[PDB]
Amino acid sequence: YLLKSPFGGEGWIVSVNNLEDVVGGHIWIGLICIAGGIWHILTTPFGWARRA
Amino acid sequence: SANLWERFCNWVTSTDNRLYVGWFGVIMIPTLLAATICFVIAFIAAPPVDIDGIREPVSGSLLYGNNIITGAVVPSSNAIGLHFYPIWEAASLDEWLYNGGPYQLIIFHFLLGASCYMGRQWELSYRLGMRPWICVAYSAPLASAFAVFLIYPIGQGSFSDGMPLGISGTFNFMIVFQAEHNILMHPFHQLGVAGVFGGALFCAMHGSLVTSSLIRETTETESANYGYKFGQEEETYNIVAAHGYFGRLIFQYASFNNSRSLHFFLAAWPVVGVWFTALGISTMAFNLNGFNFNHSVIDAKGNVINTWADIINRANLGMEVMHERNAHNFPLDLA
Amino acid sequence: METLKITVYIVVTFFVLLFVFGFLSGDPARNPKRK
Amino acid sequence: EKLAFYDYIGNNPAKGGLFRTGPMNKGDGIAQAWKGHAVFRNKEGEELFVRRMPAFFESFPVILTDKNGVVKADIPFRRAESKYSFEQQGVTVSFYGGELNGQTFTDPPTVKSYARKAIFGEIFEFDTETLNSDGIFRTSPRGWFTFAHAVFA
Amino acid sequence: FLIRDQKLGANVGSAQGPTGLGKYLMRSPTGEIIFGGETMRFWDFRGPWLEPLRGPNGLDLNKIKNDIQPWQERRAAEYMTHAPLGSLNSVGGVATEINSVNFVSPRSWLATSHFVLAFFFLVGHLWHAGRARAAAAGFEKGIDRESEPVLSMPSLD
Amino acid sequence: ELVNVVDEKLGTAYGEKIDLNNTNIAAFIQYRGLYPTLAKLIVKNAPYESVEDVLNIPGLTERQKQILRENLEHFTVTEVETALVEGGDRYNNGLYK
Amino acid sequence: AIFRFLLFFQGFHNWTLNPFHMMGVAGVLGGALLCAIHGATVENTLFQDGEGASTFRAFNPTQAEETYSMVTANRFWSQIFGIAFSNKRWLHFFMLFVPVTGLWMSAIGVVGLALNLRSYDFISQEIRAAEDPEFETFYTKNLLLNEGIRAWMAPQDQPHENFVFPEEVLPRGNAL
Amino acid sequence: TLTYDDIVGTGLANKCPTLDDTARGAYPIDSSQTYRIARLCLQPTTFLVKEEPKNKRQEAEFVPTKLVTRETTSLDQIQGELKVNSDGSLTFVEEDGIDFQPVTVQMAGGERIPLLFTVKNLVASTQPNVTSITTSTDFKGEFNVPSYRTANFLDPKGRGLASGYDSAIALPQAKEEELARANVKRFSLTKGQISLNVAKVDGRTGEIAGTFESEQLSDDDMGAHEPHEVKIQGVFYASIEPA
Amino acid sequence: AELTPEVLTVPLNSEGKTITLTEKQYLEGKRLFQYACASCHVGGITKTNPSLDLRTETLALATPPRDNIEGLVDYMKNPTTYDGEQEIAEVHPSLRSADIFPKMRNLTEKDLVAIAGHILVEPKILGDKWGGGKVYY
Ligand code: CLA
Ligand code: CLA
Ligand code: CLA
Ligand code: CLA
Ligand SMILES: CC(C)=CCC/C(C)=C/CC/C(C)=C/CC/C(C)=C/CC/C(C)=C/CC/C(C)=C/CC/C(C)=C/CC/C(C)=C/CC/C(C)=C/CC1=CC(=O)C(C)=C(C)C1=O
Ligand SMILES: CCCCCCCCCCCCCCCC(=O)OC[C@H](COC1O[C@H](CS(=O)(=O)O)[C@@H](O)[C@H](O)[C@H]1O)OC(=O)CCCCCCCCCCCCCCC
Ligand SMILES: [Ca+2]
Ligand SMILES: [Cl-]
Ligand SMILES: [Fe+2]
Repeated sequence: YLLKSPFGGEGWIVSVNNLEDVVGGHIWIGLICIAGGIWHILTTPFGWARRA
Repeated sequence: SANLWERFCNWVTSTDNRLYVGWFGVIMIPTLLAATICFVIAFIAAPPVDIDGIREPVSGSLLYGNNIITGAVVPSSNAIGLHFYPIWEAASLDEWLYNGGPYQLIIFHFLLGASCYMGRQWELSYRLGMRPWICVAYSAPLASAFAVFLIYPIGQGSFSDGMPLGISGTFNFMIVFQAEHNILMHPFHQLGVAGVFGGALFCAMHGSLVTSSLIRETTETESANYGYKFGQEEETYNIVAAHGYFGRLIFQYASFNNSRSLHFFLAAWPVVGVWFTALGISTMAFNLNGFNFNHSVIDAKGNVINTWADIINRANLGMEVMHERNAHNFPLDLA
Repeated sequence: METLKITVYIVVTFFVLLFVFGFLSGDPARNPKRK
Repeated sequence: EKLAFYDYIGNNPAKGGLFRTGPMNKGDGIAQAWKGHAVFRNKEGEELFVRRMPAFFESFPVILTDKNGVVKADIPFRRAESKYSFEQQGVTVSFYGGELNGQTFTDPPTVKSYARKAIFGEIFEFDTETLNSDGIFRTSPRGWFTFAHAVFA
Repeated sequence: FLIRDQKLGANVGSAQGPTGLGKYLMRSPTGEIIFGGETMRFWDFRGPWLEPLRGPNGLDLNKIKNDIQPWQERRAAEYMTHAPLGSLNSVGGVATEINSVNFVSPRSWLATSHFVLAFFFLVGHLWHAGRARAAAAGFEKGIDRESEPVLSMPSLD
Repeated sequence: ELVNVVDEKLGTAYGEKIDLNNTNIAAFIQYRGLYPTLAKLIVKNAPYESVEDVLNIPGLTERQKQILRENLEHFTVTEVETALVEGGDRYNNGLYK
Repeated sequence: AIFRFLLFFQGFHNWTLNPFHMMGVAGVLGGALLCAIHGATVENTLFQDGEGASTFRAFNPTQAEETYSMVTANRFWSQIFGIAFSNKRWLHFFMLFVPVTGLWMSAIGVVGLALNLRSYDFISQEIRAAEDPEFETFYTKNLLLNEGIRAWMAPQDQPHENFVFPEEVLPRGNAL
Repeated sequence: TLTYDDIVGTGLANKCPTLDDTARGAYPIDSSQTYRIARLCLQPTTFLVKEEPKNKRQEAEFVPTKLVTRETTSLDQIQGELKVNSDGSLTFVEEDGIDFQPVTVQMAGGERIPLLFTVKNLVASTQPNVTSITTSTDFKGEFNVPSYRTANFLDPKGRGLASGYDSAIALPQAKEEELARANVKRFSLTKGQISLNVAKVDGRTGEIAGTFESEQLSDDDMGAHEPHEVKIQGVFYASIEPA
Repeated sequence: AELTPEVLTVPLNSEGKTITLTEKQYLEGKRLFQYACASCHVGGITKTNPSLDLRTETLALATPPRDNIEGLVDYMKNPTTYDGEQEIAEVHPSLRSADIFPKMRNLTEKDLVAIAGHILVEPKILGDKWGGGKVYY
């Protein structure tokens, strides 16, 4: 979905059209999200992250 | 070489360039040259465009019978809607010029660059140590091009409904808009004209007050302008005499004496008003139109007593009923 | 025609990289004082 | 003739345009003669009247009514449901005095042609060749002098 | 209307409209059969009520011809008369409509409110980001009368 | 010479009565009980050489034939005009309220 | 009651196509730009004369030094737009000129609409549209919008004319 | 088989089905069993426009042209009875279907040539005595070519046939004899020739395939100018079934 | 210039007998007509089929006659085509189909009578406006 065009037809995120993907996708976000929650708890911005 | 890339970044970002090609500029300069170059060629030699997707080409270029006032670059086909139509999406250019391909190449590059143009209006201010926000004033006119060239089309379902790139083509966008949205009767447009009228008004106020209260340093037969040297220390006009006059025209507390508060107002007014006008077009892009007072006031029996609001509806129906002659096949105009 | 697509794509990548790798290059640094 | 001529919207200074240059003749053409008064009637013999063109309107519709102002005939846009087409009404036109004096015309097209003309008042015969006219109304000196002085002032 | 007129004995498949494109059905740019009229711009619409009529090539002339179900006819009618068109004072319909049906689609309300908010926030972004960059380097309160940066740079003139 | 076949048609029977060979289907809504069912049959059943030939549409129930007989005075018939029949214009000629 | 005045002028005088009305807007629109642009240029090109963030108080009601860097402003625009002021006396006179000249022009255009001496059509366009039915510009399109405005409005907008336009005479596209 | 989504945007939807190199058989005709065409389909490949020999009549030929519109050319869903005739021939008679598509092609000059590529009211026939449909079993016949634009179409100045203006209202006092042709709209109706010559049969499923060539006139624009002669070559696919 | 009981006197049945509504019923109908009709019959027209309107004359030539309280009422219970040769309760709101058109569930015989009265009273007040469309707005 994220690699989908945002123009006519291919509509990107808004083209989601069935609950499996909705539910499925949220499963991924929940994990991917908490994963980053721990990662930041356990870290500091790198170098560029700081010089940027 | 202190390091090529290290150098490159020093040039790009250099504040010693006649024209500040910035980081945003690296995106701006090319997109804007494409938009401009494609436009000029289109406007001069492009052939007729089937704007309404009904195989009824509208020629809008000089070489095909148009003059500066009528001529324009016509919007992509309605057959195309919101689909992306890059040249590499056509069997040929002949096909691309017929479905209004140039339009997209132009609006997209322009809107892209005009944004970076904003990003730049920030960058240079940074490299020069001046406060930001100028770029925020430019967010209003930009937010309009956006509303008129992209939001409205997204909202309406087709780029063919975006404002054409030409004088008369624009009047078309307006006249029809009014018919389908009754914009004159919408709060946001009104705020828009207040800002524009007001702006021009204030622009004249300031302009005159100041120019009229300039300290004499010039001859009777010498341009009053010379009385100013680029890089002066003190002011060139008596802002206390200015306020003295203006305070008496209306009344003291209704007059500015703080040049900073004056200039903030001077910028705040138009920018805020145009912001609303842009939000109007971006809002009526989802069919939340102006007030509809048709047949509101009715008499004791039920008869309809007209108001100017009704005389306005007739003029609107004329537009509705005549625009896009051959494009409709059904009762309701839902597109 | 399939070529032009390729070329255009390349060309836009160049500039977009030049852009990201640009502000990345310690842009805050570039300015009159505090950096 | 002179009298009939003043009763033609083509001499109304209010018709015209800012960049519609030249004499009034580059417009409708050099007036040659008065075709005559046109009287329109419908199958029943009833005499109809052509609603004239108000100066305000660049273009105006052909509508015909009787003495009491009742619409009796007209030239339809959408024929799909026309109730008053000159055809359905047997509209005819007769002339009195002038070029066409004493003549009558009954073939729809010709009747409508003249009806289409009645709109401007008395119907005349123009020479469009000479000045290579375009048939678009231009204003009289009265009009220009007025525009120029109102601006200068 | 394809449904209506078809009941009056019209052959939707071969009906020719004013422009010669196809009153009821036409083709999209890539060949698929879609509804005709200005609605050619929405040929990307998919929906429960309309799908059962779609074939492998888009709207199937046989299903359209004898598989249209009543619940669909009234669904199409319902949705037709509840398009997201309305006025600020909530008068459902086109700007030239008459008062009576007080309605403005929730989809219109939501979409507009959030574009305004979304927008002003982008201004908010620019504004607070512009302030932060000047604040950091430290000049968000004015140019140092003394050390005026511009004054130390060569003239481009 | 050049002529607008339609404006000319309005000078004939069509233009005075419901033309069974040209007039659009909606025209039948101005008489009692002709619209839905019968108008479809009349239009669907090609041209007629004479008004009565309508009474001959295959299947017409005895009552329908009755009704038709009653309204014949409101019908006529003229050469089929393409400009008026092409495009399926007899089922929808682009006119609504 | 003023909006109909606008719609009227479009419909009857095709006022938007008038050279003078255009100048008019170029001035009002362009004047509302100088306004906004100059204001912002000043507020973001100010010297620091206070220790606060709210720089409004930091102003000397009693002249003396320029409160904003006229020299910095010049360089800014000179690098972002290519052109830039550098004579506050002119920059301010310009601001009087632009919108006052604009409104003056928009007036002349109307003084001409009084006599109906409008800028309604382009003759070369009309002539080609007559002979050739496939020639279509955004101009011709507009003129049709006008026809509709006039036909559908005239009745209740000019009561004294007792207009009666039979449904069949009313110009209308397909379906609508 | 592929679902809608499996075709959407590929352009595949504007392509008549195809038979494989194998299917070169023959379908049998009972001559005592009615047959119909469940699905005729025509896909254009080329549009040639015969050029006007200028005044110097020197015999004109057809020339290729670029398709300025897009992949919207195909005719599909054609259907009707394929009655067997006394002499043992077959004549197809169309009833309904997407039997026409407005096409527009450009030329050397840059001229756009719009036509209403169609086969409305087809009446194709074959050779007498045709017990079974073999490869190349020529079908030939005529069809009708209705005006490109229908009765209600209005020109840029509002003039129309069934509706619209009576004249050049922009030139109120101009001579009219010269404008005659462009004010009075005429609705053209003409005949066309086509020939469907088979190449692939498949008696198994009763589905033949092949190539066609048809000729017809282009848009005369409500009779404002002369129509161009057009030739169209492509391929077709038909589904024969007892029914 | 008022809504007199003289104006609220509309035909009850086919045999000429009439009924007189009251300013309460009227308003009430008008409200109900908006609640379950305007959606498609705003101003006496018919959006999903512009060929049939609510003009009294149109209802007069209907089959059976639907230009009186009794008529319209029957219709709101068991709808038919203009020739009456076909029941359409499945794609038109009616009492026998409130499961499909909920808005029609509340509706009681009292309500049906008001809606009907409104339809016969409106054209009496508005006139041509009621039947025609935008042409009359
Ligand atoms: C881009 C959009 C655009 C823009 C920028 C303009 C801009 C302009 N228009 Mg155009 N217009 C447009 C689109 C646009 N128009 C379109 C699409 C149409 C339809 C065709 C028109 C139709 C139109 C008409 C019909 C007219 C204009 C006029 C004008 C000009 C004058 C407005 C003015 O300053 O009044 C300022 C108002 C005054 C009369 C000044 C005196 C007022 C006093 C000082 C106020 C006293 C206030 C009092 C203290 C307050 C009490 C009030 C109480 C409620 C609180 C201006 C140049 C006008 C013009 O050109 O006239 C010469 C004009 O008549 N326009
Ligand atoms: C929303 C909450 C959130 C926030 C505020 C942050 C914030 C941060 N993250 Mg964390 N992160 C999160 C969630 C979040 N993260 C999650 C859920 C994960 C698990 C996947 C991670 C994994 C993660 C890693 C592995 C790292 C960070 C790092 C960082 C820091 C620098 C990031 C940076 O420089 O980006 C700017 C990045 C660029 C220069 C690339 C621009 C290109 C983008 C991706 C594409 C273009 C965008 C386009 C506009 C969007 C369209 C959609 C697209 C799909 C097509 C920053 C403090 C970095 C760090 O310093 O670690 C301590 C680092 O290495 N994060
Ligand atoms: C300033 C740079 C610039 C930019 C931003 C654009 C932008 C655009 N161009 Mg223009 N163009 C430019 C310069 C530019 N152009 C120039 C100089 C020319 C003349 C040669 C053109 C000629 C041109 C044509 C002829 C056309 C366009 C079109 C377009 C639009 C769509 C193109 C597209 O689909 O991109 C999508 C591209 C991507 C998906 C890539 C984005 C890059 C990502 C972020 C990189 C991913 C990283 C990658 C894996 C890195 C490799 C690994 C690394 C470690 C080495 C787009 C608005 C088209 C148009 O107008 O359509 C409506 C079109 O037809 N352009
Ligand atoms: C006779 C003069 C006249 C006047 C007084 C107005 C007045 C107005 N116009 Mg109109 N207008 C005019 C001529 C006039 N117009 C003409 C000739 C045209 C062209 C045909 C238009 C076209 C037009 C348009 C298109 C629009 C307006 C709008 C408006 C309203 C806001 C305008 C605005 O923000 O201006 C900007 C100027 C200012 C910032 C000045 C503010 C001054 C106001 C009037 C208040 C003054 C205070 C009051 C006197 C009380 C003080 C008392 C206190 C000390 C105790 C305002 C009621 C807008 C509208 O409808 O919105 C509701 C709108 O959209 N006008
Ligand atoms: C292929 C082809 C042929 C293409 C054709 C394309 C096409 C259709 C284009 C046609 C264009 C066209 C003909 C349009 C007609 C418009 C037109 C000419 C209108 C008539 C104008 C006219 C004479 C009427 C009178 C009204 C009038 C005077 C208005 C003029 C408005 C005007 C020029 C204002 C300019 C505003 C502007 C952008 C200037 C900004 C100046 C600037 C950089 C200041 C910034 C700044 C701010 C500070 O605060 C300080 C301190 C400093 C230092 C400083 O610098
Ligand atoms: C697809 C990719 C295509 C790529 C093409 C190839 C690359 C670029 C080639 C450029 C050749 C043309 C030279 C142009 C010169 C110039 O501008 O002045 C030369 C000056 C002097 O600088 C400078 O010149 C100096 C040398 S000299 O003084 O000229 O000797 C030099 O040392 C210094 O670094 C330099 O900044 O240039 C600058 O100030 C730097 C920035 C340039 C701005 C570019 C133009 C902007 C366009 C904007 C968009 C507008 C839209 C359209 C409207 C009209
Ligand atoms: Ca040729
Ligand atoms: Cl239009
Ligand atoms: Fe100032």
